Amino acid sequence: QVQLQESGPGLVKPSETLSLTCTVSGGSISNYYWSWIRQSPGKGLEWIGYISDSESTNYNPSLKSRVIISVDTSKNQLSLKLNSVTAADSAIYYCARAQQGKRIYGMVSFGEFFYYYYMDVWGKGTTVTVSSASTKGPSVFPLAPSSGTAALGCLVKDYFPEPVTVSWNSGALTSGVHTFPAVLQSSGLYSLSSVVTVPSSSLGTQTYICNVNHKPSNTKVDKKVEP
Amino acid sequence: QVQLVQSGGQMKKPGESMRISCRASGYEFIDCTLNWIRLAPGKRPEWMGWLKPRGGAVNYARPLQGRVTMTRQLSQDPDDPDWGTAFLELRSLTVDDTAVYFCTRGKNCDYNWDFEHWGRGTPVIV
Amino acid sequence: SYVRPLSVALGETASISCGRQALGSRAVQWYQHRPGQAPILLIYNNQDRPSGIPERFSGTPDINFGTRATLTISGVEAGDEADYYCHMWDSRSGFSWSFGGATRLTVLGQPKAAPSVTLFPPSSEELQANKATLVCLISDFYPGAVTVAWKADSSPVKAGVETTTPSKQSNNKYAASSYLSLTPMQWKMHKSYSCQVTHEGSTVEKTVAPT
Amino acid sequence: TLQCTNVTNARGELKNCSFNMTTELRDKKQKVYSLFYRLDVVQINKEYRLINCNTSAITQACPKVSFEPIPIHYCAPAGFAILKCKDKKFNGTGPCPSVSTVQCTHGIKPVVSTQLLLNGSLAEEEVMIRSENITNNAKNILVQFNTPVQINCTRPNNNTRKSIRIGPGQAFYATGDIIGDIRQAHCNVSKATWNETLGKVVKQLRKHFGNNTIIRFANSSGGDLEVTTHSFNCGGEFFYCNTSGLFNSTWISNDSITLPCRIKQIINMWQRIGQAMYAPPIQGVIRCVSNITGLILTRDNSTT
Amino acid sequence: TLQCTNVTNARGELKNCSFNMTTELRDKKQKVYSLFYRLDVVQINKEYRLINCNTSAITQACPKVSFEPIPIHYCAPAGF
Ligand SMILES: *[C@@H]1O[C@H](CO)[C@@H](O[C@@H]2O[C@H](CO)[C@@H](O[C@@H]3O[C@H](CO[C@H]4O[C@H](CO[C@H]5O[C@H](CO)[C@@H](O)[C@H](O)[C@@H]5O[C@H]5O[C@H](CO)[C@@H](O)[C@H](O)[C@@H]5O)[C@@H](O)[C@H](O[C@H]5O[C@H](CO)[C@@H](O)[C@H](O)[C@@H]5O)[C@@H]4O)[C@@H](O)[C@H](O[C@H]4O[C@H](CO)[C@@H](O)[C@H](O)[C@@H]4O[C@H]4O[C@H](CO)[C@@H](O)[C@H](O)[C@@H]4O[C@H]4O[C@H](CO)[C@@H](O)[C@H](O)[C@@H]4O)[C@@H]3O)[C@H](O)[C@H]2NC(C)=O)[C@H](O)[C@H]1NC(C)=O
Ligand SMILES: *[C@@H]1O[C@H](CO)[C@@H](O[C@@H]2O[C@H](CO)[C@@H](O[C@@H]3O[C@H](CO[C@H]4O[C@H](CO)[C@@H](O)[C@H](O)[C@@H]4O)[C@@H](O)[C@H](O[C@H]4O[C@H](CO)[C@@H](O)[C@H](O)[C@@H]4O)[C@@H]3O)[C@H](O)[C@H]2NC(C)=O)[C@H](O)[C@H]1NC(C)=O
Ligand SMILES: *[C@@H]1O[C@H](CO)[C@@H](O[C@@H]2O[C@H](CO)[C@@H](O[C@@H]3O[C@H](CO[C@H]4O[C@H](CO)[C@@H](O)[C@H](O)[C@@H]4O)[C@@H](O)[C@H](O[C@H]4O[C@H](CO)[C@@H](O)[C@H](O)[C@@H]4O)[C@@H]3O)[C@H](O)[C@H]2NC(C)=O)[C@H](O)[C@H]1NC(C)=O
Ligand SMILES: *[C@@H]1O[C@H](CO)[C@@H](O[C@@H]2O[C@H](CO)[C@@H](O[C@@H]3O[C@H](CO[C@H]4O[C@H](CO)[C@@H](O)[C@H](O)[C@@H]4O)[C@@H](O)[C@H](O)[C@@H]3O)[C@H](O)[C@H]2NC(C)=O)[C@H](O)[C@H]1NC(C)=O
Ligand SMILES: *[C@@H]1O[C@H](CO)[C@@H](O[C@@H]2O[C@H](CO)[C@@H](O)[C@H](O)[C@H]2NC(C)=O)[C@H](O)[C@H]1NC(C)=O
Ligand SMILES: *[C@@H]1O[C@H](CO)[C@@H](O[C@@H]2O[C@H](CO)[C@@H](O)[C@H](O)[C@H]2NC(C)=O)[C@H](O)[C@H]1NC(C)=O
Ligand SMILES: *[C@@H]1O[C@H](CO)[C@@H](O[C@@H]2O[C@H](CO)[C@@H](O)[C@H](O)[C@H]2NC(C)=O)[C@H](O)[C@H]1NC(C)=O
Ligand SMILES: *[C@@H]1O[C@H](CO)[C@@H](O[C@@H]2O[C@H](CO)[C@@H](O)[C@H](O)[C@H]2NC(C)=O)[C@H](O)[C@H]1NC(C)=O
Ligand SMILES: *[C@@H]1O[C@H](CO)[C@@H](O[C@@H]2O[C@H](CO)[C@@H](O)[C@H](O)[C@H]2NC(C)=O)[C@H](O)[C@H]1NC(C)=O
Ligand SMILES: *[C@@H]1O[C@H](CO)[C@@H](O[C@@H]2O[C@H](CO)[C@@H](O)[C@H](O)[C@H]2NC(C)=O)[C@H](O)[C@H]1NC(C)=O
Ligand SMILES: *[C@@H]1O[C@H](CO)[C@@H](O[C@@H]2O[C@H](CO)[C@@H](O)[C@H](O)[C@H]2NC(C)=O)[C@H](O)[C@H]1NC(C)=O
Ligand SMILES: *[C@@H]1O[C@H](CO)[C@@H](O)[C@H](O)[C@H]1NC(C)=O
Ligand SMILES: *[C@@H]1O[C@H](CO)[C@@H](O)[C@H](O)[C@H]1NC(C)=O
Ligand SMILES: *[C@@H]1O[C@H](CO)[C@@H](O)[C@H](O)[C@H]1NC(C)=O
Ligand SMILES: *[C@@H]1O[C@H](CO)[C@@H](O)[C@H](O)[C@H]1NC(C)=O
Repeated sequence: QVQLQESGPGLVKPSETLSLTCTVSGGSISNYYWSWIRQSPGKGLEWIGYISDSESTNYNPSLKSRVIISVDTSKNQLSLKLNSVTAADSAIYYCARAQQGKRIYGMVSFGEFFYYYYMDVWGKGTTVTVSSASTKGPSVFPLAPSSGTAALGCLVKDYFPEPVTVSWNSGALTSGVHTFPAVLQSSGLYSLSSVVTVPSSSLGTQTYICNVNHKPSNTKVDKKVEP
Repeated sequence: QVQLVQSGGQMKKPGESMRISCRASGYEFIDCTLNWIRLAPGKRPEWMGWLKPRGGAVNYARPLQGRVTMTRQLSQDPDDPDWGTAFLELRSLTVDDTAVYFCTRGKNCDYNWDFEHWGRGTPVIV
Repeated sequence: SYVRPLSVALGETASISCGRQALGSRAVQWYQHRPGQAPILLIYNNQDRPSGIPERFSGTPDINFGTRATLTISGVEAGDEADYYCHMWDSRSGFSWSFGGATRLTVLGQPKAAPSVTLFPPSSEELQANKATLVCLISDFYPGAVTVAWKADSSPVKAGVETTTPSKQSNNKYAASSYLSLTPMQWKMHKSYSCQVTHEGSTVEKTVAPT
Repeated sequence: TLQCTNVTNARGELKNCSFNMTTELRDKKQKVYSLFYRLDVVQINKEYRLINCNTSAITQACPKVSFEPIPIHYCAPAGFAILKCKDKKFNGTGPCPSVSTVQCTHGIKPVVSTQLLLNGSLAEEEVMIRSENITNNAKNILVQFNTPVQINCTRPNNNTRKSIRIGPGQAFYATGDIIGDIRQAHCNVSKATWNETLGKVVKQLRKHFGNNTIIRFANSSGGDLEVTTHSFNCGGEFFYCNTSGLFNSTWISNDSITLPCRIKQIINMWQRIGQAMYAPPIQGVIRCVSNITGLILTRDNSTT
Repeated sequence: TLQCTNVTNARGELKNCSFNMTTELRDKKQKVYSLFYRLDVVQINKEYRLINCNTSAITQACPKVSFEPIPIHYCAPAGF
């Protein structure tokens, strides 16, 4: 079918161009409508704008003085460039395909219809935080167990900004994994703590390595875990 | 097209009072006399009293005198001027007053006691 | 956008009424939006659903004008807790740019679950890096509201502790971390450190010593 | 002085006007509002005013009298008589061969119509056309169908009527708001029935103009609103139906034609200059079913 | 709008109402007063108004016609 995936800087300084892109899968770009949506913490969903299968522009007047939704049909990629960003522009940006419906209530010739739009398939989301503070990489410190069933994990200390992705054995170990929500310390850096439940038989020895990725810092660090 | 519309049901307690309406439509309100009939299970249908909108002249039944009061309120706007609202008030309620109260009208305005038209009923539980 | 509360029981029926009633012929969209997650299209045309939505999600069609648009959830689950939006399109009002308000459905009467505290001592790499950190991991508790208290040997700490707000899990339970950043000398000069997690009724304790 | 806006939509036809209106007390005013079709108002220089103010007074129709045509029978007094004419191909003038007498005429329905005669009496046998002198172009030709063409009309908007006390017993009935959708008042005819009926009319038209000449149909050429459009009454409101879709066929040798109709409340009727009537709005959705039985044509220098 | 008081006494029945009334000139008013029995007036919320205003118009009886019942004879036409 059709699936999407966004990709953005994740951190843009105030009063700057918030560039973004979204590549769709298993579908043609020039025969569907596409909508951009952002959702801030504490605020409801906000409809950015939408582009047609004829590549027509129409933005929310709450934002139209700053948005420009482009699209390039050579691939399945369409962009989104908000500029003059402020602190209120921190939100998750979802890439959804709009589909055009024509609600007819009277005579079609007299123009007694109105057009409604519904998004059926959505993207996963890309977190974009705005702050004058620069980027910052993490630093993984392992957590060893201490002997039936035991638990082990990786401490992802001070990093900025959200988020980070945690894999175990590059993706093989996926049962019992439990990545925890981060904590914004008063110093301004998030701290995430992953943990995996493991049978006590494999403690000696089944090699366990946690994979930590933080895209705003171009880092990919790993570390072992052993008593 | 004679149609009598009453008010919703009410749950009262002994000592309180009630007020129910009966909006008629489809005939000259001041020409035909209206009545009020209560219907309790296991009892005879009791006639409370009739009211003539021409001046509001009323006649109460003896077992209800002093506790029953019937009024009217016909609209004074000649566009829909064919409708009145007969109100019924029963004070010092007892558990024996629990029934379904109807407002009736004769088949014609010459003879009043041939109740051809009935309201949907206003159940009261004391 | 502000949020409208709602409280239904597990297995009962819900009636999420739209907050912006229509003026003419309506074409309402319903979205299930879990916080910090991709929304789900429940109903796009007044009564029509997409492929992959249970029958227990029904939308009211406008055949006679007057019937307001409401979302009916029959046989609610614990996983049905999310936000719900009424995207109201009608012939009188113009272009429905904004989504609905916010109906945060909270299901009452879910199974009460006890937490699972797991306290780890500081890592040797960070102790070698001249810093210490205790990680009191809590998970699989309901309702999601816990109180964390740290004790140095036997005295309360309070200074230097950060705590997660109880986020929701996949199994509809809740989890939260609990960090205590110590100096590498303060962690060695003490005998034991405990993490008192008082969830709902009574507390659970996990202790860790420097040996 | 009316303060009007457009009723929220996207063509801005019927307006939403507010005004300082008198009350039951001669020293109190009130800021009430109402809906008026644009055909009833004109601007000053936004500010509007009722169309009839610089012309004549206006009397609101009593909402208890009926606009319905009732069969009226005309009778001659004693000593007089009415002469019928049972000739089924009798054109207007000449000597009727089969004559009978009646004390009263038949049920005459005084249906006020225009261009298209509505609810009239059909003709037996074949459709005849009249006009006193058919060759005089300035004489209205009366064509009388023999089969009825069904026409359906409606004002789809669900209207509301608001009573506004403007004095001791003076209650002006205004248009409150439109419940539900806002649509367009129109009329329907069967294109097949209208095609065969326009064929029946062009049939008898050759007996007066020639078996080879062309017969062309067009819409009105100008004048007032009451003449350029099909004007009549439907449920109690006066339509003005654009008949350009009915008269557009040059003849030589499932369907549904829809006419865009407007609505007026401030009419003078007949054509008198002196008094206009305000028709109080009809509550609910309007639709009426009528037959068009006649037609009033007007020809325009060789053989076409 | 009527501005009424009680007529000085001690039951306060007939009132003493004053009002801004029109004159012979369409641009001049006048503050005249009159007595009205309470059966003819109703309050607003002291301020009063004539009872018939929210119902119908009112015509003052000509003070030259007689309210006296005169013996009227009903007769049938010829042939009856
Ligand atoms: C005088 O002359 C006049 C001029 O001729 C004449 O005017 C006519 O007036 C009437 C009413 O006054 C008008 O009737 C309306 O018609 C509307 C349009 O209907 C057409 O389109 C729809 C939708 O078409 C899409 O979907 C179908 C499948 O559903 C596809 O097959 C189509 O290809 C199409 O999909 C493509 O096109 C879309 C563009 O719209 C694209 O977006 C899409 O991507 C695709 O590319 C069809 O369903 C209709 O088909 C019906 O009729 C055919 C005959 O051709 C029959 O086989 C069968 O009965 C079909 O059902 C038609 O083709 C209607 O929308 C409207 O009815 C709705 O609106 C009113 C008021 O708003 C509601 O009260 C009513 O209940 C209807 O609401 C239903 O539908 C909406 C929208 O779908 C829902 O939101 C709503 O919940 C409700 O759903 C319920 O009912 C459904 C069935 O109706 C059911 O499926 C649901 O599950 C639910 O129960 C109304 O009927 C007419 O258009 C005028 N004529 C013209 C030419 O404009 C007048 O009548 C004359 N007489 C007078 C004045 O007396
Ligand atoms: C023709 O034009 C007239 C105007 O002359 C229109 O009449 C007005 O219509 C508007 C709506 O379009 C009315 O405004 C609504 O008033 C409601 C009444 O509440 C008032 O009173 C309470 C006290 O009980 C106050 O607290 C409150 O502030 C109001 O003063 C409001 O409840 C409505 O609020 C809605 O809008 C707000 C803001 O968007 C929302 O937050 C609310 O949730 C709610 O949805 C609204 O303000 C106005 O009262 C009408 N005026 C009169 C005199 O009636 C006609 O509608 C128009 N007709 C047509 C056909 O176009
Ligand atoms: C219904 O209500 C109306 C009021 O709207 C009453 O009408 C008023 O009645 C009062 C008396 O109750 C009148 O007041 C009297 O006015 C007299 C006229 O003199 C005026 O003009 C001279 C100039 O020539 C001025 O110098 C003088 O000051 C006045 O302005 C006065 O002579 C009266 O004076 C009396 O009282 C004073 C004070 O108590 C005494 O010292 C005097 O000796 C004297 O006894 C008095 O002031 C008033 O004028 C009336 N108004 C109108 C518009 O007519 C109705 O009477 C009342 N009806 C009922 C049935 O209740
Ligand atoms: C041409 O002639 C037609 C028929 O002779 C006219 O149609 C009539 O139009 C009037 C008003 O537009 C209608 O009166 C309406 O009545 C309905 C209620 O009627 C329904 O209920 C009664 C039961 O009491 C039932 O007997 C009827 O059959 C209906 O089912 C209301 O909406 C209003 O009160 C309104 O007055 C007539 O009903 C209607 N007659 C028919 C046979 O359809 C048409 O108006 C004429 N055209 C012109 C231009 O004059
Ligand atoms: C109602 O809508 C119509 C149509 O948009 C408006 O007509 C416009 O009037 C202005 C006058 O200021 C003209 O400059 C425009 O050219 C008109 N537009 C069209 C499409 O004709 C009308 O003004 C609106 N009325 C109100 C009260 O808002
Ligand atoms: C419109 O159509 C026809 C005109 O012939 C009328 O319906 C017929 O009326 C005759 C005379 O009353 C009846 O004998 C037929 O049985 C009727 N046909 C049907 C199918 O009912 C109808 O009354 C006309 N309406 C008018 C003139 O208002
Ligand atoms: C037109 O609108 C009126 C109200 O503006 C509708 O009347 C309602 O009818 C229902 C019955 O289905 C009653 O329960 C309501 O009480 C009525 N409302 C009022 C205010 O009287 C009417 O149904 C509408 N009709 C159409 C065809 O839209
Ligand atoms: C005008 O309206 C009438 C009534 O709605 C239509 O007559 C109906 O026609 C359909 C289709 O043949 C029949 O199924 C119905 O039984 C008819 N109604 C009645 C009451 O007999 C008529 O077709 C319409 N004509 C036009 C030109 O719109
Ligand atoms: C009646 O309808 C016709 C078309 O059905 C209208 O004709 C328009 O006339 C104007 C010039 O007056 C042209 O510019 C348009 O192109 C015509 N429209 C069409 C579709 O041909 C006519 O205007 C209508 N009558 C009124 C009074 O508006
Ligand atoms: C006229 O006199 C009567 C009787 O004293 C007044 O009636 C009183 O009205 C007030 C209203 O403010 C009530 O609180 C009192 O209880 C009433 N008294 C009685 C005995 O009923 C009336 O207000 C007086 N009117 C004027 C204009 O002064
Ligand atoms: C005109 O106003 C009078 C005010 O007295 C209304 O009469 C009273 O109305 C209330 C409730 O509407 C009743 O409780 C009183 O019993 C009525 N009193 C009298 C003496 O009738 C009257 O209904 C209003 N008329 C209109 C048409 O609104
Ligand atoms: C009514 O009169 C007042 C007088 O101040 C004026 O301001 C207002 O605009 C008037 N209302 C209308 C609708 O013109
Ligand atoms: C009507 O018929 C007579 C004779 O049958 C004829 O003289 C007269 O011209 C006809 N009327 C018209 C308008 O042609
Ligand atoms: C008549 O038709 C012509 C041509 O379509 C159009 O320009 C004109 O506006 C029409 N007039 C009327 C009154 O419909
Ligand atoms: C007459 O009008 C004036 C206007 O200033 C007002 O002060 C006075 O109270 C009015 N008179 C009455 C009796 O209401």
